Amino acid sequence: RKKRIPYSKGQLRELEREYAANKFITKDKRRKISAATSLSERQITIWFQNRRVKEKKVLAK
DNA sequence: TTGTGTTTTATTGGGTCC
DNA sequence: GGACCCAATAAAACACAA
Repeated sequence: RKKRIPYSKGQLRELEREYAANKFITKDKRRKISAATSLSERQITIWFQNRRVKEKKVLAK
C-alpha cells in the first residue's frame, strides 16, 4: 500500500503530447519518454492505460 | 476557505497473443 | 511468453459549488 505521487506539469506535457500522437505507446517511445520524464517504463505504460480509460469515459459523457 | 464529489496514480485480475 | 490489452478498485489529491 505505497502511495501515489502525482506527475508534474512538465511530465504530463510529455505524456499528453505523445498520447495525442498515438493512443498506444511503442517500446521505443516508452524508452524516450522515460528518459525525458524520469518515470519508469512501467509508470508510463500504466499512464497510457489509464489515459485511454479517461478518453473512453469522457466520450460517453 | 471548506466538503465532497471528481480526478489522478497504482494495483489486481481476466483475456489474447496462442 | 512475459508483454500486451482492458475492467474494477482504492487512495491521494484536486476542483469548484457553496
